[PDB]
Amino acid sequence: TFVTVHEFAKELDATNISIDKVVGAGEFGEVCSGRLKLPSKKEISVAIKTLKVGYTEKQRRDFLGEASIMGQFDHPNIIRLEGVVTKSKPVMIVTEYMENGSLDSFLRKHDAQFTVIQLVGMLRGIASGMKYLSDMGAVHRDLAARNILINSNLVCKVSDFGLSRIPIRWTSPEAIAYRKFTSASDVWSYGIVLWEVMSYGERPYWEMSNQDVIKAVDEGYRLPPPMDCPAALYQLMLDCWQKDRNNRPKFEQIVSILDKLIRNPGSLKIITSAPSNLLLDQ
Repeated sequence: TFVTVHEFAKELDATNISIDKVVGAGEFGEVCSGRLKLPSKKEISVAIKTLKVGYTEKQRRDFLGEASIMGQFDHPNIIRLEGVVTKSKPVMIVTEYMENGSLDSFLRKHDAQFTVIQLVGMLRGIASGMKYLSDMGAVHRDLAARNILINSNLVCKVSDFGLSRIPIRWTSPEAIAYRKFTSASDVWSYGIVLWEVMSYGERPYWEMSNQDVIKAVDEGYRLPPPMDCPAALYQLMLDCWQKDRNNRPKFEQIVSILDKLIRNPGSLKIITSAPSNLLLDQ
């Protein structure tokens, strides 16, 4: 059921917003954190983005457009849009606070420090959010660990709908070849996110030339199993990376696979064996 839009975004009163901390700069302006007083008088933490002074109309449209998309989704594993401020300036987008930031950066700080079941929980949350996205007929097109946010309790949530309706390393071969972007191309990207998570945030295909990423994956080469990677999870990656988009799992099937692994954690003890290089198929 995925479709200016105050159709999908609450106009917040700026008196209910307080800025506590500037994080840094963003594409469109400053990125900040703070508190929002809800109509019930409950106070919550929030992430706040502003549009730079002297913005062009293109900048305003693209800035608020990403909110119009996010606002269509109400799901525990998709970042919550609290609202926008458009009737006063700077224009603001207010979203759910996520203390631990981008998943890729967070995992790189904690290499090998979480349990396999903790990682599988993060991955299940991501799949659950993506399942709802696909139910609504949206294609994310930029699913990567850098666009997943993680909160104080390690709950992961899909963010960054700027490209949603080319990050070459996360993009399915058919999407690179002729821009065929579908939910199955998002499943490919999820497969890369799985590798990213199990790798504690290593970069997919490291710094291979982009032309070599395209060609190697076309020839059937794939990212190798991460160190200590459960066999079940490497198989899941390979299934996400099937050449034929029609043979990839659906997000609903991915959630069910991961729920089974959560239910039977001994499953995860079967590990793949043993040089940043690609493996042919396999």
